[PDB]
Amino acid sequence: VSLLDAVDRDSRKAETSAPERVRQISFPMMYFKEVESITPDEIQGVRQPGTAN
Amino acid sequence: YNGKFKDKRGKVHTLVSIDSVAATVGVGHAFPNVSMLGEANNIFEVAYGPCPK
Repeated sequence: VSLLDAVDRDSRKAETSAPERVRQISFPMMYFKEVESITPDEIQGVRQPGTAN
Repeated sequence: YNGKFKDKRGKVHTLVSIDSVAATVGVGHAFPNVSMLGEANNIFEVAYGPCPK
C-alpha cells in the first residue's frame, strides 16, 4: 500500500490499488549413505586391548 | 609294507622310501611302538585348527 493523493471535488476522479502477486517455488533434498562390514579375520586370534588372553 | 599312492599329476609316491635313493636298494624305517600308552602318549600327536568361516 502507498499514500493517497488529493483530488478536486468536482472532477470526481479517484485512485486504485494494484492487485497482489502470487508465486511458487521448489526444493531438492540431500542424500547420505555409507557402508561397513565385518569379516572373520577381525576376530581370529585378535586380542582385546584391555585384557591379557 | 607295500603302500603306494598317485598324485593328481600321475606321479607315484611309495610310502616306504628314502629321498635320492634308487628303488632297487632295500630301504626301511624304524620306530618304537607306543600305541598302548594311550592318554600318556606324548611322542606322536596331531594338531587341528579352525576354518576361516
